[PDB]
Amino acid sequence: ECISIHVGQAGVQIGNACWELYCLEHGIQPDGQMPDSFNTFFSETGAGKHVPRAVFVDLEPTVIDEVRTGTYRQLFHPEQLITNYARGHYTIGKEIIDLVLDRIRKLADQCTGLQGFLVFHSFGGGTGSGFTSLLMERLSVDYGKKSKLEFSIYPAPQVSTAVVEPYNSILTTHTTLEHSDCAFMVDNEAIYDICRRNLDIERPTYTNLNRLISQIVSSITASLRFDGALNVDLTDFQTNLVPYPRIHFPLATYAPVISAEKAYHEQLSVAEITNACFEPANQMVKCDPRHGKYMACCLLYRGDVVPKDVNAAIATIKTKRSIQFVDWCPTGFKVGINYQPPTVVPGGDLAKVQRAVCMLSNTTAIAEAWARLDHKFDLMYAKRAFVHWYVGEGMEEGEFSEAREDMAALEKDYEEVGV
Amino acid sequence: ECISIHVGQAGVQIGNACWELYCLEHGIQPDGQMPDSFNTFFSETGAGKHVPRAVFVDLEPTVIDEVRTGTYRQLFHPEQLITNYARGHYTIGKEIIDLVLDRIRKLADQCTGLQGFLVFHSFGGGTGSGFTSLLMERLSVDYGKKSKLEFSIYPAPQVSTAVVEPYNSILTTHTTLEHSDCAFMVDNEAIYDICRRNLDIERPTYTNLNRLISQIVSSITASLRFDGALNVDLTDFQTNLVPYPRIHFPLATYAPVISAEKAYHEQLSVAEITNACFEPANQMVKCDPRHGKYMACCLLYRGDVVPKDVNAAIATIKTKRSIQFVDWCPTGFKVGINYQPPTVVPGGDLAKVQRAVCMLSNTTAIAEAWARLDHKFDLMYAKRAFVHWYVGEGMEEGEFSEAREDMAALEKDYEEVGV
Amino acid sequence: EIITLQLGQCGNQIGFEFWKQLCAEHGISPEGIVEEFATEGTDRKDVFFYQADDEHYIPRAVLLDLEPRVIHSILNSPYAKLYNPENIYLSEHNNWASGFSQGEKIHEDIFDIIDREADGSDSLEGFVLCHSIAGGTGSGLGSYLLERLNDRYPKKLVQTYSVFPNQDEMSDVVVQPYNSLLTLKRLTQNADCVVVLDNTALNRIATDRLHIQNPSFSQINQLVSTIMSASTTTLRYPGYMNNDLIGLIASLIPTPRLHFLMTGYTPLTTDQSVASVRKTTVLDVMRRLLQPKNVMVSTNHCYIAILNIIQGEVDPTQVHKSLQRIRERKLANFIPWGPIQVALSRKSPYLPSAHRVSGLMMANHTSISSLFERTCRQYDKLRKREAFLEQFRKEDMFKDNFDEMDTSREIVQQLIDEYHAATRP
Amino acid sequence: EIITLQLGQCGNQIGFEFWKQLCAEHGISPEGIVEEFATEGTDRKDVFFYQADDEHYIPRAVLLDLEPRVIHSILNSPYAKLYNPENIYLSEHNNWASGFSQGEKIHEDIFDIIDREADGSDSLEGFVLCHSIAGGTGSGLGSYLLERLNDRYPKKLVQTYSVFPNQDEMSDVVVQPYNSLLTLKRLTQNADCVVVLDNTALNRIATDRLHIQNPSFSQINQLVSTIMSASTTTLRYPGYMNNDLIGLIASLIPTPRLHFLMTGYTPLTTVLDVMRRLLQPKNVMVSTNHCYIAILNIIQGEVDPTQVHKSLQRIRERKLANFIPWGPIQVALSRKSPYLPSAHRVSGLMMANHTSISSLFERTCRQYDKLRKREAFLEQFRKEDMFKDNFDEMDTSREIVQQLIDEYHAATRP
Ligand SMILES: Nc1nc2c(ncn2[C@@H]2O[C@H](COP(=O)(O)OP(=O)(O)OP(=O)(O)O)[C@@H](O)[C@H]2O)c(=O)[nH]1
Ligand SMILES: Nc1nc2c(ncn2[C@@H]2O[C@H](COP(=O)(O)OP(=O)(O)OP(=O)(O)O)[C@@H](O)[C@H]2O)c(=O)[nH]1
Ligand SMILES: Nc1nc2c(ncn2[C@@H]2O[C@H](COP(=O)(O)OP(=O)(O)O)[C@@H](O)[C@H]2O)c(=O)[nH]1
Ligand SMILES: Nc1nc2c(ncn2[C@@H]2O[C@H](COP(=O)(O)OP(=O)(O)O)[C@@H](O)[C@H]2O)c(=O)[nH]1
Ligand SMILES: [Mg+2]
Ligand SMILES: [Mg+2]
Repeated sequence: ECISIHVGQAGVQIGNACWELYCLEHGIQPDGQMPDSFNTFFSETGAGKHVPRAVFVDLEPTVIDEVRTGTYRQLFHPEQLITNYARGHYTIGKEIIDLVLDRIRKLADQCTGLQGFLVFHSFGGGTGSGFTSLLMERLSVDYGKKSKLEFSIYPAPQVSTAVVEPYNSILTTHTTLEHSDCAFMVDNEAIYDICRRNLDIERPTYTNLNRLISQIVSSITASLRFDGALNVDLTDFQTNLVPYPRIHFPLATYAPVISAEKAYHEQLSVAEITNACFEPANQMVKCDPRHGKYMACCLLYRGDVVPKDVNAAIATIKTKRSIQFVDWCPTGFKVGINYQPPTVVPGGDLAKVQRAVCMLSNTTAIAEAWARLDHKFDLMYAKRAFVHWYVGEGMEEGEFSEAREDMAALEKDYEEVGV
Repeated sequence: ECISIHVGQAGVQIGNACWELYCLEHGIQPDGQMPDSFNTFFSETGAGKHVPRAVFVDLEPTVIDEVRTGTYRQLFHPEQLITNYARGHYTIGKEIIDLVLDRIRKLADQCTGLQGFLVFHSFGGGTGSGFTSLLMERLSVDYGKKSKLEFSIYPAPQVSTAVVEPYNSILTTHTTLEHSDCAFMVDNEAIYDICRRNLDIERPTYTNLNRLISQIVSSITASLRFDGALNVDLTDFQTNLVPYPRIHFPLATYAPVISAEKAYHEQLSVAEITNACFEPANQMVKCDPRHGKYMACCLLYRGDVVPKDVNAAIATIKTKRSIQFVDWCPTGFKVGINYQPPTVVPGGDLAKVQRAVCMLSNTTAIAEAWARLDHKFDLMYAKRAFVHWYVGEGMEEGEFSEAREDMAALEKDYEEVGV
Repeated sequence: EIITLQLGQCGNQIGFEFWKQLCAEHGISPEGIVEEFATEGTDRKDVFFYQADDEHYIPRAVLLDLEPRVIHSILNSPYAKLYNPENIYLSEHNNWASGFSQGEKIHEDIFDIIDREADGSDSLEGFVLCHSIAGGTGSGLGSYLLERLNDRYPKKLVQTYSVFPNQDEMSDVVVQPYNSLLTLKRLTQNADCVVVLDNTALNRIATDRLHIQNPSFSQINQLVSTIMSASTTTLRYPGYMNNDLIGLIASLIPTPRLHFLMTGYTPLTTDQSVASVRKTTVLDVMRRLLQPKNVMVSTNHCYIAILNIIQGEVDPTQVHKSLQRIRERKLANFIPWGPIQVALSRKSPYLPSAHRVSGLMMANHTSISSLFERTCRQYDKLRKREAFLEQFRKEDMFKDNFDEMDTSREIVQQLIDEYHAATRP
Repeated sequence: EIITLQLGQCGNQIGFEFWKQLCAEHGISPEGIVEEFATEGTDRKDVFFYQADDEHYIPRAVLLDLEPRVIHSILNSPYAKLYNPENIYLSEHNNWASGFSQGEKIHEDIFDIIDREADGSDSLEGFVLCHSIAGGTGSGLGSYLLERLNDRYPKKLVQTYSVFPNQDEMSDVVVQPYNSLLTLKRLTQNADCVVVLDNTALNRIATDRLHIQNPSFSQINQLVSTIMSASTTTLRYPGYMNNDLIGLIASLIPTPRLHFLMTGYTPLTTVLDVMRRLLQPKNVMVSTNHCYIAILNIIQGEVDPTQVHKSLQRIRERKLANFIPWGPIQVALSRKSPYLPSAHRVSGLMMANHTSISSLFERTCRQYDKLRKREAFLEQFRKEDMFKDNFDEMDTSREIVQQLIDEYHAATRP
């Protein structure tokens, strides 16, 4: 019983991909018709019709309209698809916050066993980031105690349309830090490199990146949903990943990325996939964990996997001295196994695999990433160039100083937990 | 066995819509020959031919003529149709009112189990207002021990069709407050807003609005026009909702309203429908419900409703604090159910629905509406504009003073009931 | 013999369900004709039904209402022929005063039907009056009829099955406080035996224990009809013990002022053998029925008197040892200054049973004063500002003053105080 | 008679396969019907069952869980109809504090169910509890049930089969130390007898001796249920000696607190070699000359007391075991069910008590101190009322476990 939210072009496209995947793996026609498991995300109507618990919000209608004229136009309840951080946090998103709250309340009241939220967004779109901050704060104040998962997109430190990204990132990160639960960074640079090296796609179209990311989101969420030999809930994810209220930004991982042709060139050893997950080049974040340490991990599997083999694999891989945890986390793992195997969209780039893994291993090199981001932020703020746009939209340099100090404090906390 | 009367062009068109909707409910052709409930409002003469207990009135014979030639030309009895507030009451109304009463009695004596009359009129139309005042006054004098209910169109706070609306409204109210047993104000602007928000229409037209209004009227009369596990009659309406003789102006509401496209993509959770009835935006009058306490409320469900589900839904509504009542009335719901569901008129505005509810309640924000009307009247009296259009009709400024102080006393009484 | 008085649409529906359940129990055709095999029926069908001049059998029923709606609905029901048309009344064309007025205005025909049914009955035993204390019709009319029957038949019992307004939620009728207050005043002053039902608890049990999400009116009627049928069956069911309702009730009434009961029965409407009851045992059923969970109602309050009726195979030794176990655990408590009872009855010979043990309990608990406290608070709340009085001003019984309602309030106060002090020696 | 209180996903499964084993042993149809060949059966059934008018037998079990998934799947199994829907209970909508808070919240219905089940039997002996100690669900709910049961039924045995988390491999719950420590403290405070378990050595033996390289939870907990059933056999199957649970418990428990056990089954042949095999550390399913406390074995099928005496003597001279210097074993016998094939000539099951178990507690206490020194993952615990103000409960539990370890070490010496 969870609600999916999205913001920005990235949010909308990830929503599209993930909902398409869910429809696929529940045997649902593109129009919500089925020729319980789905009960959480798919409520049912009087007739044999379901409705995704989806709410997509963006300033520019373009993407929403294109979805409304897409193949899965009929799937969504038509009212669901409601249509510079300062711009998208103070003067515009504020004027639709009430409407989105009304729709959210209407949807949630239908529920009975609400657990949390799956809010998708990106740090790129300043409008999307600001609106995400405002909406997140309003939900936090509104609903007392419910999980607030986020699958955000972490821009690369070099590879990005870096024009105003640092300011958007600092503001959204600050607002999130104040009242968040755990945000899962992902970088398009990492996805590009992974698909090129492993999946062997030359020009990875943004929809293909969305497809892979959606498959990751499936591997996590459907595992949260499908019954299995070892299941898990959302509050479990929140509590087992947050050593401290501020350090809740684990990375992502996913082993099986083999295309069809080479899918026959391996026996799919559980240990091999676990190692690949721990293989530094297979992570979906630009960082070197060798510099840092793994605070805690959560391991989700699906398909033909055996707990004892998992235990043997993890023992073998961690016994490798290269992995360097901290001296106060003797127990920093959690496993998850689901009977259902992964599903592949027809014509999709990915190849069918009997097994699958998705790991959220909190690390500390993200501290170095934050450090470089803050340094670049300070450098760009020195000149104050292209800032009056922020100034006139309901913010002041005091806000910049406040966010700078808060992120410095967070980095200091990261260093503390580094010793 | 109740009769209906309609005044003004608004009343005429509303009656048209109500009667067409009824004949659709009972499958009666325009002639009056079908291909117990039926007699509840229809009369069958010696032959199978049926006729409703319908009588309208209008100075200008255009609407009466067209309805005589209208599609339902062959339904009404030819005599059943009958062809500046002071003009509407004194100089013109007094002349023909006697013929109207003759016809009314000729209809009533035919019936046996009479309980009351349905009054369909406006508050701005001078002719309609004055004639309604005279008619109801005479009816009360001669038919005191019987119910009398107004279903008027309270002037919208911002949009006025004519310019002398305050005159007509104050005159009719000052004349009728004692006698009008229980009135259901319904502001058109609310229809505009709700239709734009829910029906997804671009240009509202009086035909669609009147179709909706007749829909609500059918909803209220359904508990009579068919069986129900929890039935109710006119005496109940005019007793449960009358905390005091003066305060009998409950509002209207009709929550389940969706286009055929939006008909699906949801389940019509009766709890959600009730909350919609109570949503301030969904309310049917431009008067902030959250300011005033819902002194009295009444709900007349129809279709496939269930006592258990309504109990749970109303309890869920109760747990929300945003709705508050007077601290001296802890029990003020008049529940109502009926098996028959609403019938969608072919090619109409609304779409098929199985569960339908029709809320109705008394608040204090109507006091704010009265104060707004009184302020507009203060402006109108300041210039004494065009009062010569009334001076020669037999009225006097003393009438204005007494009616104005009467409205002030009504506001003061509402204030007292608030505390 | 015995007659039934059925008032308000609620009373009419409850009575229709009651006759449905009864005719099913005795194997009577819906039209009102006995089934072939039932020719040997040992159970006394004369208690309610009686042979008609055409060899049919009809309930000793009475339907009263100011609205032909539900009565006509029933008359189009498959079981319309079950009733006698002559035993049915409708008005020519909600407030307690209005019901009182109509009762005054139709006394003649009402007693005509009543005594027409009574005179034939050689040995009458009492009256049962199922109705609701919320509907203006039922409230006033039942008040008037109870009063008049008390005036005319001082040697006859009267039984009532009231349906209190829900306390869980805002009352279903706005002016329900006045109706309930007046009707309860009349009942206390006149009624002999009472069976208090609150729709709130009925709904709660229907949702929780029947596992149905929309049971409501039909299912709650099933339950209440089952309760009444169980009581009247154990009465009529021939046996060497418990062959008179007067005797049964007297066991539960220390004095007339206290003649309110508290109900309970294992819910078995749904077939649902897997989900309804997997196993049964007199110990566990008696234990369950003591809990407030299975009751049909919403200061160390304790019991005043409890009676239980059991069906199917039973071992009396098991019964008394179970009672000893219950006493040892002290799950419940009796009045301190005071000094129970249980009976065994058969079942309908033809009706199949999906178990071997079941029971119905009737209790008189001092905690019942909570409802009257709530109602008194509500009525005082309404009287504070004196709203909704205009309707009564139209009534002759209230045209002059309202001393009737005030005296009713004080009588209720005395009743509540007596209940409170009952536990105290 | 007896009751089963299985909690969390671990407990739910444990119960599923335990009842599967029982139904196999007593010839019980999946629907609850009784097979024709078993109609004249002599094996007692009241011990774990109570028949019904429909001749079907209803397990004396209650299902508890914070989530529906597992039990919902169970009710889709071929064995679904067997269970009693009334007893089952599912929360409408993972930390020990949260579990205990819910336990405080849903006291009423839980003990309604428990009392209803209890009053349906005459010779109830004690309680059986099957739960995992790591997850917040099992840990907290078991803590609440144990506390209130000891405070309610002070004349009934409480038997628990806890499942402890893997250690050498990273424990399957990051917040495992807190839940484990608190659950152990509760067990010391109230629990009567315990049968500790761990997935590590359990799967180790499952892979090294059962010869199966793909052991799912199904096979693991199937072996666990086998241990359970073989433990209860003689009680189920009346004989001459040890005809009651109290007889079992008295034969082992030396003192109030020092009541922890370890187990193992050989044929997962001779009465000599079997009990020999029951002694090795490899066969003990769980993972400074620490020694034993008490040793007990139960044998199935044919047995010659002459063989037993001679073999026990011969092993006694071989001194393969160690005993407490300051204090002065047992070999019980029983019969096999008349249904399951006797693929084994003679089997052997052991449930002994050893001081070495202190090592597990030492590890867990070290981990808890490790975390507490830096206050890791305490943010959510403060959310609950129990840990809203302070964490004194944690300190008290840690000191209690330390006292228990000290007592064990003292018992290792005269
Ligand atoms: N995961 C993913 N991210 C994408 C994709 N396409 C664009 N993005 C990210 O989304 C960001 C664009 O910002 P959105 O917030 O997505 O767009 P917007 O919200 O319409 O943008 P503004 O109005 O300028 O704030 C880009 O910076 C990319 O980082 C895609 O296919 N997949
Ligand atoms: N909602 C709605 N309002 C209507 C409709 N037709 C007329 N009205 C309103 O009703 C009022 C007209 O009152 P009548 O009494 O019908 O008007 P008249 O009869 O022309 O009155 P005089 O000009 O004073 O002679 C105005 O407020 C109109 O806007 C209709 O179809 N729908
Ligand atoms: N037990 C029961 N009560 C009902 C039923 N339907 C309505 N009621 C309740 O009974 C009262 C309605 O009284 P009614 O007999 O309908 O009133 P009248 O208009 O005075 O006849 C209210 O308290 C309703 O909540 C029903 O089927 N069963
Ligand atoms: N051996 C074993 N342990 C299990 C099984 N299922 C769950 N567990 C254990 O139970 C704990 C998981 O926490 P639980 O309390 O069961 O989960 P929750 O109910 O989701 O909070 C871990 O110790 C798991 O090892 C199973 O089939 N076998
Ligand atoms: Mg944007
Ligand atoms: Mg006009």
